[PDB]
Amino acid sequence: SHGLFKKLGIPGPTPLPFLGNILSYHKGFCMFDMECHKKYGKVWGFYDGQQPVLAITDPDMIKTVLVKECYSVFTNRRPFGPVGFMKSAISIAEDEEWKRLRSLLSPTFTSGKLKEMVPIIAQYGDVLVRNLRREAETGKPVTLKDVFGAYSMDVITSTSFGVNIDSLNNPQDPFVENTKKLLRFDFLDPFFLSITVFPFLIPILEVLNICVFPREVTNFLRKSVKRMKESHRVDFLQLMIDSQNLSDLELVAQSIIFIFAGYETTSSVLSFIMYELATHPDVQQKLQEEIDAVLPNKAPPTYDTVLQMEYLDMVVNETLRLFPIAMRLERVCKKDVEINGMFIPKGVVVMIPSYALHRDPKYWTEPEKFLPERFSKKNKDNIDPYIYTPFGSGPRNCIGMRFALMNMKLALIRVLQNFSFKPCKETQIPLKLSLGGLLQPEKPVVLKVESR
Amino acid sequence: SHGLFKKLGIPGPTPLPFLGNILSYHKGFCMFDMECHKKYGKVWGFYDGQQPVLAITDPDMIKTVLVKECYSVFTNRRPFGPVGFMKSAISIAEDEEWKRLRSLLSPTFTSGKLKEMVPIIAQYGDVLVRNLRREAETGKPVTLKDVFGAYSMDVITSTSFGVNIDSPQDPFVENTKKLLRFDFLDPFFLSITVFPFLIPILEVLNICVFPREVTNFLRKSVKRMKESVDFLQLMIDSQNALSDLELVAQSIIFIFAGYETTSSVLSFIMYELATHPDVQQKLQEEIDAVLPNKAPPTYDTVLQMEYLDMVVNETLRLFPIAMRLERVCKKDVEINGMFIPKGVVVMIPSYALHRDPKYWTEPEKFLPERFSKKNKDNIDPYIYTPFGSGPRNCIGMRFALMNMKLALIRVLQNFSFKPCKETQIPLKLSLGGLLQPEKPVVLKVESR
Ligand code: HEM
Ligand code: HEM
Ligand SMILES: CC(C)(C)OC(=O)N[C@H](CS[C@H](Cc1ccccc1)C(=O)NCCCc1cccnc1)Cc1c[nH]c2ccccc12
Ligand SMILES: CC(C)(C)OC(=O)N[C@H](CS[C@H](Cc1ccccc1)C(=O)NCCCc1cccnc1)Cc1c[nH]c2ccccc12
Repeated sequence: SHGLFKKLGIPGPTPLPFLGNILSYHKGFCMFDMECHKKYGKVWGFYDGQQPVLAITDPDMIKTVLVKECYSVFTNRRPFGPVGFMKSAISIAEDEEWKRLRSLLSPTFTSGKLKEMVPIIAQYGDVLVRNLRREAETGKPVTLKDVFGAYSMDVITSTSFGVNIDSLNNPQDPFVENTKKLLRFDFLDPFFLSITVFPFLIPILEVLNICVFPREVTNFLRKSVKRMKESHRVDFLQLMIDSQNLSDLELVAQSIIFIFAGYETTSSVLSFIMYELATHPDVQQKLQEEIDAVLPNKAPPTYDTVLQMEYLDMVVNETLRLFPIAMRLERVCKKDVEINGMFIPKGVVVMIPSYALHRDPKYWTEPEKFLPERFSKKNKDNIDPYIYTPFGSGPRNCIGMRFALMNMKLALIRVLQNFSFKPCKETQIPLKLSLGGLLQPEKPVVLKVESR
Repeated sequence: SHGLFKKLGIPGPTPLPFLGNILSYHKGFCMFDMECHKKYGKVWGFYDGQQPVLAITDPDMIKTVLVKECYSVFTNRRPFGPVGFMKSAISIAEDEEWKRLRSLLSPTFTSGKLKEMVPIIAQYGDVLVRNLRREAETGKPVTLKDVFGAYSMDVITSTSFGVNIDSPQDPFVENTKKLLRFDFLDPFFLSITVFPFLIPILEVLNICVFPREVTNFLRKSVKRMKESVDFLQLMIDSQNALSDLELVAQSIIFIFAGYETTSSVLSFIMYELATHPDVQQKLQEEIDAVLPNKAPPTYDTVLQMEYLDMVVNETLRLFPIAMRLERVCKKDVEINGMFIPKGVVVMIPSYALHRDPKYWTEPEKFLPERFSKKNKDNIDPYIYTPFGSGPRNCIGMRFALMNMKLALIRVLQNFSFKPCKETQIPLKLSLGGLLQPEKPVVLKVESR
C-alpha cells in the first residue's frame, strides 16, 4: 500500500514501513509541507501511516476539489475518532448527515442574525476593556489568550444560547477551563501517534467507550446544554429545537463544536494580530487612526461601521495569511476521478497545504514579512482566492467565517480605542510557532498594555 | 387630510386636491419611486388620493415594519375592494383570519412537500421542451410567455389539486390571464383610489374587480376538482373552519400566482440570457456538470447549482414583479426614531432599492456576480426583498424558486436563445400598472 504514488508517477518522500512519513512531522505539519512544496513542486504524495495523502497546489485543481466536485467526490474529510456521539458533529458528519446539518445550521450566521449580535457583543467588549484596564494601570505584562479567551467564551455562550456564564469573571470560569482541554492533538503522545500510524484500532476504542475528548469535559458540556435547553430570540440553540419540536445528543454535539470554535479560534487569532501590531507599531498606529475616524469620540462599533474599515480588514487578512490556524484543508476522494488531467484513486486524502501556499515566494513578495498592504483594494485583485484560503472554500468551508471576522473586528476596535500595545522583552521575538500539532505559539503571547 | 406630511415634517411632492399624487404615476410606480428616492431622500410621503403613503428606505426601519412589529402594528396590507368573497384570500385577509389561514396553508411548501413535486413537475418540463422543439426545428421566433405560461398552469393544477390540464387554447390560462389587469388608464381601479370611500357601496351592491365569468369559472372548477396530500387535500381535512367559498378563494390566489409570476420571471430571465450570451453559456456549462448526459434534475441537484441561483437572484433584482411592499400602520407608533400615525400605509420601494447607487455598483447592468458567495455578503436582506420579508412574506417563495429552476434546467439543457431583431432591445418595462414588458419577449430558439 506504500507503492501507490510510485505507481502513479507522483513524487514524494520515501515512506518507512507502517509509519509512512509521520517521522518527518518532527518539525510540525508546517515545515513538512513547506519543504515538500519546494522539493517536489506542484503535486506530491506522502503516507500518514498506511493512509496515502495527495497534496495539490494548483488553483484550478484546488477549485475542482473544494467547489466543483464537492458533493459528488470530495464531500467528507479524513475520518476522525474515536468520537462516540461526536460523530454527528457537522465538522465530522459525512454525506447525507452533513448535508442535512449544514442546511440546518446555515441560517445561524446570516447578515440579519449577525446584525442582531452586535448589541449583545458590545457588552463584553467593555468587560474586555475593564479587565485590561486593571492590568494596564499597574505595569503588569499581559498574557492575551486568557483575557481574549474569556471574552470569546462569553460571546459564544450568548450568541448561541442566550446565557451569561462568565459574569465579569470569574477567571476560573469552568467553561474555559474545560474547553481548553477538550482536545490537544500532541504527536508526542503515543495515542494520536498510534491513531494515525495504526488506524484499525478506532473500532476497538469505539466499543471500548474510549473518546479522544476526555469524558470529564464532554460530560460538563453534555450536561450544560441540557441545563441550557430549558424553555425566543432565535439563535443557534433555538434553530435546533424548533426543528426538534435531531436528538438530545446531536444537539449537544453541534454545541461543543460551536463552543470550541468561538473560543479557541477567536482568542488565538486575536493574539496573533496583537503580536504583529506590537512588533509593527506603524501598522498599529495607522489602524488606530482609522478607528478614530470612523468612530469619533470612541463611538460604539456597529454592524455597518465594522464593514467600512478598510485597513482593519487588511490587518485581519494579513495575519490570517501568516497564521492559518487550520494549516491544512483535507478532502477524501470517495471514488476514482481524473481531475485537471490527473487520476486520483478512491480513498486518497486530497490535502491543500494552506500554510505553504500562504508563504509561497512564487505568489507573495517577501512572504515572511508582515505587510498588510497585500490586501489593499489596489492590490487585493492580485490574489488567487484558491491560494489564500484561511476559511476554506466551497460548500464545506468555514460556516462561522462571517461571525468570526465580525467578532474579532469588534474586539480589535473596542480595544485599540483605549490601549496601545508594546513588547515586553519577556515577549518572544521572533514568535516561534508550536512545533507540535496545532498552530499556536510556543511561549504564550505577552505584551505591555498602555492606556491612551 | 393633505397636510399630514407637512405637519410631521416629512418631505414629499405637493399633492393636488382629491387626486393627491396619482398624476405622477404617468411613468409608472417604478419611475415615481426612483425619482422620489433621489429628491426626497431616505424617507418621503405622498398621497394616493386621500390615502397618505409613507415610503421608507432605512434597512433597520424596514426590518421593524416587516418583522419585529408585524403581528402588533403592521399586520395588514392596503385595503382592497370591491372583492366580494375574495376577502377571505390569504393575501387579502386581515388580522385573525390571516393568522389562521397563514398557519393552515404554510405546510403546503415544506421541504418534504416540495420534494414530492419534483417527480411530478419533471413531466411538464418534457412537454415544455417538446413544444419548444417544434418551434425550434422551424426558424420561427417564439413568444416565451406563451410557452412558459402553459407549463406554469400544469404545475400549479397538479401540485395543488392533482389534475392535468394543458395538453394550445386552454380555458384556465385564457381566463386566468384576464383575472385582473390593474390599468391606471382604466377608470375603475383609478377612481377606487382617488375615491376609496365608495368601495362599501359596490360591496352591498355585490360588485367585484375580478370579472364575473372568470370567478364563476374558477369557482365551479374547484367544486369540480374537489370530488374525493396536496394544497386541496390540506383544506378539505380542515373542512371535515373553511367553507365552500374560502377554499375557492385560496385556490384562485395559488392558480394566479403560480401562473403569472412563474411565466413572467422566466421570460425576464431568458431575455437577460439572450442579451448576455456569456452568462447563458456559463450557466449551460454548470448544468451539464451537475447533470451529465442531460440527467433529469432532482430536488438536491437544483439547490447545488450556485450559478443558477445567482442568475435567478439577479433577474429578480432588476425585475421585482411586486415592485412595492405595503403595510398598514394600525395604531400610533414611533419606530426607530420616527412617529407614524395610525392609518398611514408604510411602503418599501423594492424596485427603487434594488437599483439604488448607494447599494449597487452599476445598478442598471445585469451582473450575476453580485450574488456570488464572495459578494452576496455585501447585500442587505432588507434592501433586496424580491419576496419581501417577515411573517407575511411570499408563502410560495421556495416553490417558485424550485419551479423556475426546474424549468431553466430542462430548457437550457436542450436549447440556446438568441435575439430576433424583432426583440425589444433594450427591454421597456410596462409604463402602466404591473411590472411587465411593453412588447412581449420574443427570442430565437436553436437546438443543441
Ligand atoms: C479566525 C477564525 C476561524 C478560522 C480561520 C476558521 C477556519 C476554518 C476552516 C479553514 C475550515 C475548513 C474549511 C474547509 O475544509 O474547506 C473551518 C470549518 C469549520 N468552522 Fe471555522 N474558522 C474560524 C472560526 C470559526 C467559528 C467562530 C466557528 C463557529 C461555529 C467555526 C465553525 C466551523 C465549522 C462548524 C466548521 C466545519 C464546517 C463543515 O464541516 O461543514 N469556525 N473553519
Ligand atoms: C418569482 C415568483 C414570485 C415572487 C417574486 C413573489 C413575490 C411576492 C411578494 C413580494 C409578496 C409580498 C410579501 C410581503 O408583502 O412581504 C408575495 C406574497 C404572496 N405570494 Fe408571491 N411571489 C412569487 C410567486 C408566488 C407563487 C408561485 C405563489 C404560490 C402560491 C405565491 C403566493 C403568494 C401569497 C399567497 C402571498 C401572500 C401571503 C400573505 O399575504 O400572507 N407567490 N409574493
Ligand atoms: C489535526 C487535528 C487532529 C487537530 O484536527 C483534525 O484532524 N480533526 C478534524 C476532524 S473533526 C474536528 C474535531 C475537534 C473538535 C473540537 C476541537 C478540536 C478538534 C473538528 O470538529 N473541527 C472543527 C472544530 C471547530 C473549528 C476549528 C477550527 C476552525 N473552525 C472551527 C479534521 C480537520 C483537520 N484540519 C481541519 C481544519 C478545519 C476543519 C477540520 C479540520
Ligand atoms: C396594484 C394592485 C392593485 C394591482 O395590487 C394591489 O395593490 N393589491 C394587493 C391587495 S390583495 C391582491 C388582489 C389580487 C388577487 C388576485 C390577482 C391579483 C390581485 C392579492 O391578493 N394578491 C396576491 C395574489 C398572488 C400573488 C401575486 C403576485 C406575487 N405573489 C403572489 C396588494 C399587493 C401589492 N403587491 C402585492 C404582492 C403580493 C400580494 C399582494 C400585493
